[PDB]
Amino acid sequence: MRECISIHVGQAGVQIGNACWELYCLEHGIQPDGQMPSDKTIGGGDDSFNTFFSETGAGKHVPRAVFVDLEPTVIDEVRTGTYRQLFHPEQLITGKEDAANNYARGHYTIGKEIIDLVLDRIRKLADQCTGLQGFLVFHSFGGGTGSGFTSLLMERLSVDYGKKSKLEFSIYPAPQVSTAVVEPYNSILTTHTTLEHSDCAFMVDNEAIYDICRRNLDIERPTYTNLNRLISQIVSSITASLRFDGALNVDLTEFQTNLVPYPRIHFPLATYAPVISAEKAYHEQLSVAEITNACFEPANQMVKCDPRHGKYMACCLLYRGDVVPKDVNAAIATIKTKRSIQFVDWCPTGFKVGINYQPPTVVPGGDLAKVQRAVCMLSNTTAIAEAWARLDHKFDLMYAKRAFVHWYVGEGMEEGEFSEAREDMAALEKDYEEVGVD
Amino acid sequence: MREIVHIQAGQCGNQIGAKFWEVISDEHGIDPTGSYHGDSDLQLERINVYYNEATGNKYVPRAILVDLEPGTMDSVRSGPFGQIFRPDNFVFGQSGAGNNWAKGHYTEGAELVDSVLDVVRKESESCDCLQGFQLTHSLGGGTGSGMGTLLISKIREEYPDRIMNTFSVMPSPKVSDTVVEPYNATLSVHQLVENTDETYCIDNEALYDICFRTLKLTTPTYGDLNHLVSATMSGVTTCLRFPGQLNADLRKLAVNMVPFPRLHFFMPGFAPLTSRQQYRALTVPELTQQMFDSKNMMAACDPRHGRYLTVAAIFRGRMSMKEVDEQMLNVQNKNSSYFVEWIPNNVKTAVCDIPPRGLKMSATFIGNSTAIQELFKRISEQFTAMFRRKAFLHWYTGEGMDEMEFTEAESNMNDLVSEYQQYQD
Amino acid sequence: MEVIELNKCTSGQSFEVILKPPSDPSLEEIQKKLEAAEERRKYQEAELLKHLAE
Amino acid sequence: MYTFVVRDENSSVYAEVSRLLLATGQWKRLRKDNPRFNLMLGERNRLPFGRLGHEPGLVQLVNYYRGADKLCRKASLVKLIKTSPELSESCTWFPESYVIYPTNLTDEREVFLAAYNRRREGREGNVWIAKSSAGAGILISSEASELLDFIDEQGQVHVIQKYLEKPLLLEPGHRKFDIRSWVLVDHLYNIYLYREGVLRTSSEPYNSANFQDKTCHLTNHCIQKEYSKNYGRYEEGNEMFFEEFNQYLMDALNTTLENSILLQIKHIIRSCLMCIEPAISTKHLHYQSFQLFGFDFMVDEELKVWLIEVNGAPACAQKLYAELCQGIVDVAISSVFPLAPTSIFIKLHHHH
Ligand SMILES: Nc1nc2c(ncn2[C@@H]2O[C@H](COP(=O)(O)OP(=O)(O)OP(=O)(O)O)[C@@H](O)[C@H]2O)c(=O)[nH]1
Ligand SMILES: Nc1ncnc2c1ncn2[C@@H]1O[C@H](COP(=O)(O)OP(=O)(O)CP(=O)(O)O)[C@@H](O)[C@H]1O
Ligand SMILES: Nc1nc2c(ncn2[C@@H]2O[C@H](COP(=O)(O)OP(=O)(O)O)[C@@H](O)[C@H]2O)c(=O)[nH]1
Ligand SMILES: CCOC(=O)c1cn[nH]c1
Ligand SMILES: [Ca+2]
Ligand SMILES: [Ca+2]
Ligand SMILES: [Ca+2]
Ligand SMILES: [Mg+2]
Ligand SMILES: [Mg+2]
Ligand SMILES: [Mg+2]
Repeated sequence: MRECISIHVGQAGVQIGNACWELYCLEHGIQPDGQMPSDKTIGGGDDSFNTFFSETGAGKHVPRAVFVDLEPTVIDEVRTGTYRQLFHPEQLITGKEDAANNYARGHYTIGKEIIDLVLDRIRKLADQCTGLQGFLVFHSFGGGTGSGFTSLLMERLSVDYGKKSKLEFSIYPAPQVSTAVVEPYNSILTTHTTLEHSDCAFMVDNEAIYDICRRNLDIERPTYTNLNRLISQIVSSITASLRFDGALNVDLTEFQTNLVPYPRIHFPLATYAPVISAEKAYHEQLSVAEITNACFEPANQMVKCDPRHGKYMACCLLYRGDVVPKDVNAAIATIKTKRSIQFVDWCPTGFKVGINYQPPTVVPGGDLAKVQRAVCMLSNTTAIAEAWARLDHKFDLMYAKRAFVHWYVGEGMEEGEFSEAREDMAALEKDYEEVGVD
Repeated sequence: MREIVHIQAGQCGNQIGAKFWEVISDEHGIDPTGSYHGDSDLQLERINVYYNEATGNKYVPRAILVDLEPGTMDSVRSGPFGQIFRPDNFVFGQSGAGNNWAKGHYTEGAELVDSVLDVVRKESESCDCLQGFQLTHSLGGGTGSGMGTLLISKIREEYPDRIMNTFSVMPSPKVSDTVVEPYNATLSVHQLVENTDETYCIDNEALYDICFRTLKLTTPTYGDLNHLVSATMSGVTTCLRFPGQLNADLRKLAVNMVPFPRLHFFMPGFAPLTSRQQYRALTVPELTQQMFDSKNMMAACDPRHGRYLTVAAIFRGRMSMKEVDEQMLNVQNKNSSYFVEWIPNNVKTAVCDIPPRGLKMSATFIGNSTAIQELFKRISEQFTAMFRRKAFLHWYTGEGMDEMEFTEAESNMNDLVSEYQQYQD
Repeated sequence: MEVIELNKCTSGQSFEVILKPPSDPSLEEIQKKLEAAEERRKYQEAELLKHLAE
Repeated sequence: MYTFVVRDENSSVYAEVSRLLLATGQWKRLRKDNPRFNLMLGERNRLPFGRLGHEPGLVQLVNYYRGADKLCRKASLVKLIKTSPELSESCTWFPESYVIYPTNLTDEREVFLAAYNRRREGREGNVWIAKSSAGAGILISSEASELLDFIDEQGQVHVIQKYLEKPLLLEPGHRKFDIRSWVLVDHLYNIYLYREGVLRTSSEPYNSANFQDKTCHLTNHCIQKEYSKNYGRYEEGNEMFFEEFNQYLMDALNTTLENSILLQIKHIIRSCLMCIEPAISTKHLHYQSFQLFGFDFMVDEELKVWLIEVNGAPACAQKLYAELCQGIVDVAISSVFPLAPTSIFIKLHHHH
């Protein structure tokens, strides 16, 4: 058994992390006080769930997580919420004033002063791991902390844990849930300095989570709790293989092997289904074929784009609940003859399938209805480049006028780092086109 | 605990600041004695932003009252909420500033400034984490104008990395006290261009026209004009004083509202503006149409003459937030010729459930518009109308100033106008 | 349409289907970036205090 | 108040749609770089589809189907008909074609010569026509050596297809022609056919013993008005509209345009568009698409209709701009953005 340490950076990372560990506890049968009745080994054990939880002599199951924010208002909810008893004070790190949505401020000005404190707290969790696999880093693109400080933490983790894999769950900026005009700057700055330090990253576009909440959950104006509860279902479906018995994606290294044949193109597209409103009296349970056929509808994707006009480099089907291989291949066949699944000629045209019989867990009183089977598809398509294009375009509109640039220079960044980061994204976009277009 | 230190200087400064504390104190349940008596915990959630907590659960505003003559602050001290202020925070002289910027900035004011910074330093030292400062004052007088800008210069020297915002009443010949107000306004505007992060421009003529034309007040008084400012000041600080999905401090707001360091002069606005047909319920469309209407804006500048760099809108009251988004997106996508297309999503909206006292729902408007240049053009024209003949200059040269400094202030603002003009094309 | 590498356990199973065959900066360097930007902040702040002293 | 933008100033069609849009007093044209728009009259090449449907509150509509190039490219269409089962390689209404890459660059060189040698041995008509999309550059010849050598001299992909040696010739004149049908496809993927079609006729007598002079073989409106010496003799502008051509077929062939030619045209339009619907349908997409198409057909002496090519940015007959452009605003734009008949189209119902 090898351990995985999760790091939650900034408001988005921390609130999402809160939603994930709440779910993990309901999935592993852990109570808010950290006790786990089914765990027959008291204060020890190398079970699958032990990759995310350590154990105290008193039978408490403590998450292998760190929470870092440059202001205490978001992490204070963790210290007093339902699952306060799970973490100890060292795990929750808070500053006194944030980055003001200023990448340069979180990476340079403030980050330089607190980077050694975070690494120390992380080293503590590392020293409790007999064989650490790597890290899972949750953060936002637009936040000054999520963008500026995350990229610094990544650079240092690459130095202090060279042979360790690093994955990301990154929140793509969407206007419907933000009042930040400079988030394009931050997103492109942080992708530039993090690109060579991340082995695999799952971008979630708030615009996608927003529409899925209104369309399927019938929520007129979703909150962050609505958005995060849904996001934690996708994250849970993506991390399950590491926390349960299985043979597919059993360690962080397998995410790069199964989903990233080219290093810089390490942004798989996530698609989840079904998402059913709990307020519905009762729903007609979807079949293996239907929910699998939904994996190719643009609506239930974590990033709005048209995979029909891209090339697949890999594809992973993670089912949860009442699913058997017979049904999977039956639905797959039906979809190959009805859809547009164009693969890159230098990659096999296949699908890796993972099934976990325990259906998705639903937070009591949440928004998602209990379903008997659901699936999360991970596919590395050139189509996700559309998201880089949109973002890179907004960047160009403001940088042409040098708008808001003085705020970053004022914090010690050089103007050249803007264009240096932009030229990298131009390179990233050219890569997708060389692999996707003919 | 992100505290703000408030400073009000001069006659206009203190009478507007006074009403501001009267308004928010009512919103936070604080009575004239400093004791809380509201009925919601939201009133205390962010109470420490503007108030200190003393013994006996007393709440004392974090405000410093400054003036070069005793008269005005004697009124505040004896006003409605006069007792709520900290006695040690009254710093004032006896000579007065005679509506002379030079007296407030260089002579009279220079004699009193150190003692003011001693109170500021004292309030800051008691701050867990100081967000920044806010100053209320006019630009046409002597104390709030000359000494006010001298204070900002000295506050920036001692707190270089804190935010400095101001509510600055711009002079207008229609509502005028002295002919030298253009001189004083021109001198202060250059100080603000350098040493403030956000400046809310309030034009005394816009306030007058609103009371006369919209509010139906035959004869407006300075008190009437100050009701508008109090309500507006309450509106724009709602993001800071109450909870919500906002979570924005002064620096976070400046970062998203100011795309260029020198172009940080905003036009505020409020709605409704109803005459006494005052109990009529107002719909979200009406709130939105009025909030963007020029007649509801207090800078006396027509936004249809320039372009919005950034726009913030705050909605207060229990209303259809979905209906709010629909209407805002209707104003933008119906007049996208007035928003610069090189700042994506430069119109941000925020909602708050606690409405102002005596209103089911209100809307406050904060716009960074290149139309504000017309304000500086008026001031510059009046300045040159006199300075070309050196009229009334002896009041200033007698305080140690030189003509060269007037010429520079002139050039400085004509440059500020040129900068606003290049970003309009 | 072939299924390869089928693993079965009590909590689930996993397999692989094939439809068609195919056709860093050291720690020292990070300190220099952080400090370099801290020096540019110090310089900028110096020119401000030099401005305010004038 | 609806807002649109214009990004193809050379579009004679949508130049009239933009003109009519403003005429309604309810549509407002913005700068060609303002993202806050409802409708986009986008550019032909490299239209940034990926930036559509992301502005909060805006329902956006564009006048091009992303992926329709598979149908409007010479080589793409050939590959689409041969590899797509819906059309199969035995599609009876498309001339036997081959994709031939210049040797200075899969390719169907050997497969083309296989059928060629078979025809040369069987005494049959073995006249082919080489062409490409980068042309105004067309060569008609009966020797395979001349066809292949012409493509090698170029540098772009070409297609060799069977030249129709038995075309239906109008009389008097003994002249070749082609039929242009306009087909509009709205966001719901309904297939509407413009009732008005145009026959772009050759003002020169067809001659089968000389393919060097490409004036009686190429019915292009620019070749007849440039290299033809009888331009404008029989019909104004070498253009015969459906009303006349229908009366000719009755007096001459004792048949109607509907029965002899139009049923096949409607069948071909349906087959082509239905084939690619799963690939380009904007049904569940974040934005909406519609597009005008120009189908070029040939008719032989057996009254059998053949598909020449499909135009993605087609022009229009000068006498039909008003009626058609207005039709684009009724079913394609106002259907998604209503305003405060007897349709000029023919809905070709199908299964989605
Ligand atoms: N999906 C989701 N997005 C969030 C959440 N919280 C914030 N965001 C997004 O994050 C972006 C803003 O960045 P933040 O995470 O709030 O900033 P930060 O990391 O705390 O850094 P600071 O600027 O110092 O506050 C916006 O685009 C928000 O929409 C959340 O809980 N869920
Ligand atoms: N296989 C074939 N048999 C008979 N005629 C043919 C032919 N291929 C092309 N033509 C002639 O060429 C003309 C169409 O040429 P084509 O469409 O390939 O070039 P083009 O696309 O540049 C002209 P347009 O797009 O305006 O129709 C028709 O009028 C037709 O008479
Ligand atoms: N809105 C408003 N403006 C005022 C008030 N008092 C003075 N002014 C304006 O402020 C300018 C005079 O400045 P003042 O504050 O009296 O000078 P100071 O006390 O020396 O700083 C003139 O333009 C007046 O119109 C007031 O109570 N309300
Ligand atoms: C707004 C009220 O103003 C006055 O009373 C005034 C202004 N000048 N003189 C008197
Ligand atoms: Ca155990
Ligand atoms: Ca590495
Ligand atoms: Ca003295
Ligand atoms: Mg934050
Ligand atoms: Mg006065
Ligand atoms: Mg063509």
